[PDB]
Amino acid sequence: LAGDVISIDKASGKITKLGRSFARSRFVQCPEGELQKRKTVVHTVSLHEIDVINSRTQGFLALFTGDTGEIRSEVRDQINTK
Amino acid sequence: KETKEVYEGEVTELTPEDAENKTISHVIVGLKSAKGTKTLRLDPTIYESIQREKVSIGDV
Amino acid sequence: KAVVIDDPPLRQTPEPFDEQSAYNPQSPIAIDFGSSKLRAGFVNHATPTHIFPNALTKFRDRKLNKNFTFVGNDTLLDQAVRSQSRSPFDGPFVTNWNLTEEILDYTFHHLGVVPDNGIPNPILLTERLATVQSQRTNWYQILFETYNVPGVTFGIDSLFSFYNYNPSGNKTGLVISCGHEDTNVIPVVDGAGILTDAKRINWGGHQAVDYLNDLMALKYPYFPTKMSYLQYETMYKDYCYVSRNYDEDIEKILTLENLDTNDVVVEAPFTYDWRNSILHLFLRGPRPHDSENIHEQHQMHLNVERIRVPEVIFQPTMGGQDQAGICELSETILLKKFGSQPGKLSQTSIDMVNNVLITGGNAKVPGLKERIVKEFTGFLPTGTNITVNMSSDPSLDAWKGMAALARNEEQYRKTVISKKEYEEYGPEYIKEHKLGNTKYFE
Amino acid sequence: ERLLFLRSVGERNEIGFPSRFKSAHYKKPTRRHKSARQLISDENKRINALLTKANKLVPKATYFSVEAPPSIRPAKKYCDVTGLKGFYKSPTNNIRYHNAEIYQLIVKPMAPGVDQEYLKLRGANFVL
Repeated sequence: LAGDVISIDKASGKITKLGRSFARSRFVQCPEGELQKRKTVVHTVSLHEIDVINSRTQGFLALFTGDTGEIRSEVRDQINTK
Repeated sequence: KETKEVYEGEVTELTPEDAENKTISHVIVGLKSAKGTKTLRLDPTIYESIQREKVSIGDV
Repeated sequence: KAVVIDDPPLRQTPEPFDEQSAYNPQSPIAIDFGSSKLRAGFVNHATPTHIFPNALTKFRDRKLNKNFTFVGNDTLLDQAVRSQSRSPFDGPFVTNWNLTEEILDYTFHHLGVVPDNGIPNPILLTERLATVQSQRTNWYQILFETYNVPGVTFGIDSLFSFYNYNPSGNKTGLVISCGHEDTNVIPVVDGAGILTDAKRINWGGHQAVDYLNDLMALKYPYFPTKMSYLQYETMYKDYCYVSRNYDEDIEKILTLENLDTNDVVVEAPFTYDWRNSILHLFLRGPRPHDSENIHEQHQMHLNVERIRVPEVIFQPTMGGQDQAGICELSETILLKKFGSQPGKLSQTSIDMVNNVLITGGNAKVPGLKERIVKEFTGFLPTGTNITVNMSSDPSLDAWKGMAALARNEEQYRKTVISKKEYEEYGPEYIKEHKLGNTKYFE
Repeated sequence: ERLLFLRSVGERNEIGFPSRFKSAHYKKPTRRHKSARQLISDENKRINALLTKANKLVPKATYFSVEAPPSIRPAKKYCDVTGLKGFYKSPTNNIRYHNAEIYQLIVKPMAPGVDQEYLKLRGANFVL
């Protein structure tokens, strides 16, 4: 609606509602200028997550449900070389 | 020992020729990069994979 | 790196006029009614004898009858008569015909031709593409019953340029002209300019200097002095070039390491960090602004966007004209016409690709050739050999087209119209020879 | 002394009212300056008249038919005051600007009647 503060990802087409702005009629202050800004996000991923991901029989849901089921050695050596 | 041959570039044209015998016989797809352009002749299965990826005109 | 100033002045010509009394009463006259430059000369000479800016002044002098110093570089002899000089040639075509008669009378004085009846020689005329019929009837009048010429033919000057660098007259090629006022692309098959297939762009070079004037006026609304339009052409001819690719350059064109070599500053005649501020870099370049200095108030910091004024030929949308650029015209001509399809070039299209000629007064800008060959190899299939040709003077080659058709006599008889055919058919008649205009209908 | 030089090149130049390079049976009929836009207008009227008396005959090559058509790919948007990539356009005066410094220093303090002057260069001087 009018008065919302949202974040638009252009590449993935993902919109996230940060919250309603300061209109009296959740409240978050209006963001600063210079839209289409460059943002750098540093990601730290453990090697176990890459081992579960690269094993095609295990999705990333095995990282949360905890059912990995004896990940084989060849996917691990592929990850180590990569 | 295997060879890897690949095609990169922009979809300028995508003309699926039906030639029924509801089923497309082949699709003629033209690709284009900075160094030039090249036209390809493709089977039904690559056409079904193209429709899987939602490829339109102008997609790399 | 110290700042250097650049002066914008053009001096005057102290020796405007010269002619020779001897002439040949059988040799025809080669003429080029150029918008930027009128070119004149004989047949036997390889280069045009007289080059003139196609402009006149009616200089008014008290006590001496107020009609003096009409046509030529004598207009460039004084700055005042240069400022009042009126080129009669309008957008399409000229407006003031007796003014043109003054130009033709002046050059007929300057070939030294002693008058025999009206004119004892054939006249070799240049003419813009797809001419309005009233314009050609006025041409027929001003030639035949005003000057009594035995024979006049007129055609597109770039087509004569195409013939000049391929004199067999049956080659297949593509010609792209960039003239003073309009620019156009003409496909040629078997030496015949197929004029149903050509396209014309309403930009030229006149509108390029107009665009440069408008951008330089809007960039500095509070400039103290006013800068002349001749100085605008001096600035355009001096500091302008075409990018290899416009799309990645403009992000880098205000980067700080670029402005050291990109930016050159012009001096007009007279008698909150800056690295963060992109307006400071746009307006005043890579040296800090001195707001007190009378040099800096008269300093013209251009070359921040020197690429933008030549680049509007390839994209007329920044010019306001809703016409596709030269690249799209080349796409349609070379991949959709003369039996060629995308992915399969016909043989005529491959021969047109093999011979590409560019010409005109607006081709003197550097960087056009590499941009043209890269844009051409962008869409052509791989292995298609592209050969593009440039002149030493792309503007002067239409006169050599005149000399080439004057040499080739068996082709010259086909183009030449006569007085008898003009009186028999009326002014609504044009010979459909291949190196010239065609009929409006089939 | 400078004026007498211009007169000197003048008497090197002049031709009298009966000109030597003349057909000897011509003079000047009525001649007025007719507008080039008016020339395009009545050329259009003449082809419209010829086509309307012809159909009741496609033109092979006219001034209108040799005019280039509009492009088929989308045109790239540029900043109206700086010439760079115009990511944003102002909703008030419809001026494409580059970034925040440009907007707050030029576009917001822009005087009325010059935004149409900026849009004239792009050929969208809507105001008529």
